[PDB]
Amino acid sequence: SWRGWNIHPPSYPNGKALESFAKEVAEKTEGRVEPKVYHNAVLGDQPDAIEQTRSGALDFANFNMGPMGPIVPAANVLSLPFIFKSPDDMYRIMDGEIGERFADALAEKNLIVLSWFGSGARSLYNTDHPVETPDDVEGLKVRVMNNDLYVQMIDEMGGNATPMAYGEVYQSLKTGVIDGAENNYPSYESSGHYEVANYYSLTEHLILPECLCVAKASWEELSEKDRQAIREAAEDAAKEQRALWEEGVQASKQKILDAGVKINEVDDKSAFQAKMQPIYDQFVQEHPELESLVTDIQDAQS
Ligand SMILES: O=C(O)[C@H]1O[C@@H](O)[C@H](O)[C@@H](O)[C@@H]1O
Repeated sequence: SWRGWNIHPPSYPNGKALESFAKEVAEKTEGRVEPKVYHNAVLGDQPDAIEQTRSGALDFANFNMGPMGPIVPAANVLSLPFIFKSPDDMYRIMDGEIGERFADALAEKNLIVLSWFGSGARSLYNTDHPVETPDDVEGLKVRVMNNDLYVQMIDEMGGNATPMAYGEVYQSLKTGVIDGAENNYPSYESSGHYEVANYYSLTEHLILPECLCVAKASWEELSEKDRQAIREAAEDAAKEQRALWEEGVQASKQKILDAGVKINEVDDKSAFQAKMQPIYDQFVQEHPELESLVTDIQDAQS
């Protein structure tokens, strides 16, 4: 018996892929390993679940790499704004040697990465006006996930930020406690945020991988043959997740458009990116040992 964690609903692309993984694992191990996925963060918010998985209280999970940054230093590289040019670049990079360096870093903190899920690009949405240039972010209080890099990101754009659990964002928008947040289409849609924050502006400022990972303790207990089988199941599940993801993005977009959401491309994404320089400079000064990881990712997209 394995318990697994997903923050999203069962029908979200990630949810479907995880159920496929769970089935394939049970089938390939002849019932020796029987994973059960707990969706909707039933077993805790993301930071607490990461903790429970490191200690082996939870057996597997789909984590966004953003919240992984405060736990695994190398993972913070993935939260540098605009580090990836597109999700396709991110997939190519994460499926190759650079992705292995991230897996190595997570393993040191007791998480065994089996495959990488996509989460598109995250963009700003708010209740007040289209964002066309960085100066339009002035005056907006924007929710971010709990990584200091995201507060720095919003601050450099011109606004102000506040870290908050995903589950709380909807009501916080409804009550006016925050003016906006940022995410991909499927989250913006499935969470209901689009019902309150009607302006979605395509900053596409973060392209965050997500892992499908196992507690090191749970991993080590297995036979060698079952590890090989579960690794295969995870790879198949990620392939499925990425296919479901593309469809899901288009379906979510059409739904929010039909609902009257105002979507705008920004004037010039490079103007937002240029403002991020101090973030990169400070990062590589703090972490000289991670500088070559930053430059290797940048260089791999020329
Ligand atoms: O903004 C957030 O908290 C959420 O964003 C979504 O894109 C991620 O898939 C989910 O893991 C995060 O919890």
